[PDB]
Amino acid sequence: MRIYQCHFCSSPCYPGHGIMFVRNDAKEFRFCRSKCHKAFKQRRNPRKLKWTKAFRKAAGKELAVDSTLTFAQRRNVPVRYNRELVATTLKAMARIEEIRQKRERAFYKNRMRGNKEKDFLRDKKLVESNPELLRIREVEI
Amino acid sequence: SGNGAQGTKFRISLGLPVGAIMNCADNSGARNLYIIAVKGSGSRLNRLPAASLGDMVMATVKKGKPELRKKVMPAIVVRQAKSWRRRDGVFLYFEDNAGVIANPKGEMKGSAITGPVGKECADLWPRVASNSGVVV
Amino acid sequence: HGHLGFLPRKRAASIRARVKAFPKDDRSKPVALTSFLGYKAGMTTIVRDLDRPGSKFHKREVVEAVTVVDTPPVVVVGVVGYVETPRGLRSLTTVWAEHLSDEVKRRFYKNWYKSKKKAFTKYSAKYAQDGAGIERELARIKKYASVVRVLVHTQIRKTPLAQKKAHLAEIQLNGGSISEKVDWAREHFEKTVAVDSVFEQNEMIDAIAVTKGHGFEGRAGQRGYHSRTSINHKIYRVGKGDDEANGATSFDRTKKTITPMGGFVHYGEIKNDFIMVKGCIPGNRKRIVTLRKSLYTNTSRKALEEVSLKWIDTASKFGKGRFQTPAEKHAFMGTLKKDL
Amino acid sequence: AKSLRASSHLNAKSVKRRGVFQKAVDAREQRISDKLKEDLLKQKLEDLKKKE
Amino acid sequence: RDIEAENGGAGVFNVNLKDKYLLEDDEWKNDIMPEILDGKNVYDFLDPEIAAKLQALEEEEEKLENEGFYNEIYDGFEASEVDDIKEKAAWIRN
RNA sequence: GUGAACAGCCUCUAGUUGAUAGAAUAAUGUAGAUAAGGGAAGUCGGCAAAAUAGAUCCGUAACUUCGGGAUAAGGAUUGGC
RNA sequence: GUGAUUUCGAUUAACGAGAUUCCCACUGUCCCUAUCUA
RNA sequence: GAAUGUUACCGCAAUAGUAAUUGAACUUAGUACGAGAGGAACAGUUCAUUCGGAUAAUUGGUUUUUGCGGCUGUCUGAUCAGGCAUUGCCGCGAAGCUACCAUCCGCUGGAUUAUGGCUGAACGCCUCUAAGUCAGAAUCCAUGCUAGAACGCGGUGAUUUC
RNA sequence: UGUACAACGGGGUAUUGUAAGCAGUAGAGUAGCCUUGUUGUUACGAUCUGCUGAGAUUAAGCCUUUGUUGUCUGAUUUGU
Ligand SMILES: [Zn+2]
Repeated sequence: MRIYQCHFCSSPCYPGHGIMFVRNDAKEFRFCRSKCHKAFKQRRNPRKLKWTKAFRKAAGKELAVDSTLTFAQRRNVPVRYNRELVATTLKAMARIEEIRQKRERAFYKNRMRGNKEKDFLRDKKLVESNPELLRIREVEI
Repeated sequence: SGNGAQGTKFRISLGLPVGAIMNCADNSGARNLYIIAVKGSGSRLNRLPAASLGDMVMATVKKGKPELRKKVMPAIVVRQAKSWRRRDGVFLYFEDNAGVIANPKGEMKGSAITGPVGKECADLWPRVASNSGVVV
Repeated sequence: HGHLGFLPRKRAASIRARVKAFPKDDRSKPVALTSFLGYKAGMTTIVRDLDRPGSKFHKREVVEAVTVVDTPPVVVVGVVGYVETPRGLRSLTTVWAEHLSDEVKRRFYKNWYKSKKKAFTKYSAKYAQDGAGIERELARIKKYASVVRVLVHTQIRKTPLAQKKAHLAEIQLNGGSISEKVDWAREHFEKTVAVDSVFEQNEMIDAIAVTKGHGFEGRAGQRGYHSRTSINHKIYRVGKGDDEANGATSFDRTKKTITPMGGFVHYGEIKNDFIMVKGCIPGNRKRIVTLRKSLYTNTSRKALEEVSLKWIDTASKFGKGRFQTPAEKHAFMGTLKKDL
Repeated sequence: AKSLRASSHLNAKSVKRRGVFQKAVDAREQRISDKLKEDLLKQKLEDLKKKE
Repeated sequence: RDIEAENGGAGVFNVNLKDKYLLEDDEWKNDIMPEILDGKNVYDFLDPEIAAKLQALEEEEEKLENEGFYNEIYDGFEASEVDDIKEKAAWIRN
């Protein structure tokens, strides 16, 4: 088995799921669902569709280059089976995914810094610009 | 699977009924292939015979060379637009419908096949496998 | 049109389809149940690493649809003896266990909430001082019975079903003499029997059930809701309820149970033992189904080949599910607005 | 073609069934009986735990 | 074919393809190689000096943690004052 | 108002809210739609549906009673700012 | 009595809820059905 | 669906119906057989055809989920939010339904026919037949599968306080 | 009068595709001003960007629930 990734939105494709299109130039587009497949047939641009990983990585919603992200590639040169190597791989995969989660949370927090400041500024503008409703509020309280 | 095929063939979704025109994907000089019959087709009342990937049909040449026209000849279906399920787990389909001319023993009349050939057709017909450049 | 052997196309008299033939008995073998009761709980997909010499798919992997049947252990609550007569089998004596749960006592009422719940209260008085009446009836069964069947009921309270009334059935006991069958039943009164003590992996079983109902269809008349007995369904997995990693194989190391993300549709999670059976079986989700041992010694290499599962699909069935576990879903999406 | 009720193929099926298939059946049933005995012993041990 | 005939014959014999494996240990020949773990392909992560690369990754991680890579008032008024202003804003919107 | 427009669609003045009601939602029927791959292989018979359609620019055959054929055929374009 | 007109009994542009054979396009007519609304 | 005291559960099985089908591939084998050219089958395996019974994990179709989004015209002062256009039109669309457009499942004992025999008279030979008897067809009856006699039957539970 | 049922709510699971509001020195340009530029200035401006995989819907035949509120009953008939 192999977990593929959708040509359109990059979501995982599991055995039996989705549909594959083979073009005449003999390259295979795997789609996780008919939504992505139909968008491809309509010739929409995934990099423009905000709900796709292509758009997110293009526009900076998430990190595209990272030390954790360099670990996994398609190996075209096989390695001799070695039980110790397999066990080390099984440990390292969990460790790497944990580190990548921490870096992803850090990246999102860095993206979203300033939200509290904007919220306070908008709240201050609203409260200042509406002094008369505070009177009713105090009458209630 | 008629004469010339290698082993058993599983069921694949039918895409090409009789009276359908597919592309001709070999360098034999034919441009299209019009289906008049499908070999090894079980009979049911009031049902159009149809062909799938890896099938051998009988076809005429509607468009092509004058020498190759006018004669019913065997052809083998190598591509179908109709999606079929591969047993390893994928539903897949090609862009068009395409077949190649052949002799009754399954040997290819032409010299090569252009475009991707279905894996099922290639593994069923050794001459198609020999003359294929791209197998899926 | 139609198969004339399935006439008349009328509704099944009960929702629980009857087992009309048990496997031919062999007295030398140990005592075993011929059948089991379960509840149909949805379908899913697996990847099987096929070992089938001669096939084009030998040493290759295929994807198969499977059915999951929720099978918590059944409770043994009675025994019935049958004598053969020139008119067929006739039941001579029924002996019940001393105590019965409310789960099975509900089966004997139309309006449980309004009742004094007096069922079997006078029967329990037979186990008073010596159990002499119970022993006399068991002796009668041992002396005259030629066929012994055990009364069992499902533990429906262990399922996600809204029904509180348990299903009760007779299961033939095969193997051993009549006295050994009766002793086994008497020992198992008020005890549970687990699905792995009846079936095992790679075994071919039969599914007896009432099919999906479709009402009136255009001659016109009733469509669906018929008793059906489908044979030769291979057991891909006998899972354990108290086992984490129900859905994990040797090839897939993800620690996950058999339950798909979001639960089975119109059926909850699987928290009991279960049977994964290749293909489909008659009935729909939540239907009570009867699993029977093969009537004949199967002569197929399919009944012999071991099943090696590579992967079980636990993606959501409530849409176009893409993720096997919520942890995978979170790791893919990332940090959402409400996470901060 | 030979029918399902064909006598020659029925004899072939009988002679095949008498061997390795039946041996597999018997071994399977013996293991199932053993684990049924284990199940009964487990429940009886829970009852003994209750008594103790 | 002689081994096949002795064991089962053609069409029923099941040849073990892991028997002619050239490995550092012979007991490894009959082992299951995992491929799926939490939505990842194991073969993708399978490569030599994986331990050395993970050591480098963890070293960079320790450096980031030491540097503080993983970590309510405004001018004029205190936390309770900004809380009261935010409460008044939510009240006004409602 | 839209629009070439007494078209169709929505609105103001004026008028009406009349048609036996209620509860369910099986097949069938009638009306209206959608559909993979193929594309008349259906049928006595392309019956019926589908496809086309406004306007601007380019461009237009055989034949002709020289008036036509002709919107022949066949292309490009159309929003908002 | 014949029914435009012209040309050589034939021929004829334009037009037709007139008749016949095909072509492109199109398609649930069909392979082969399935679903939704009132 | 009334009636067989009431009510409830688990069963039996008279009778009735009945279903599977055909082709191929591997191996046997480049063997038997044959100057050659050519060339089988049984036992053991694996698929497919037609038909049938189910089924909805997946793929595809379908949308009043009017679920989300978009568009035209008009109307509500504008925004927001909406109404109408006989489902206004468009894209996606879960659930449900559903498709040789999807998946799964479809057996094994007796008795025989033609025929091949054993013993054996008639008929001091002989004879498969006369008495008797052994094998043997996709045939028949069973097994199995569906219904269950609403005037067939059994086992079992509980049976009212004024 | 219960690991009871229901109505809400909460959490999952799915579908769509990034809400309303605000902000920007992003935006074909046009006009107004004058400290006639080498990020001089102002008004309008389809659209773009950020807050924002947001917002909306999610059982009606999806799953789950240490929350909130409530309900727990009328009528008829049956005997060997
Ligand atoms: Zn998508």
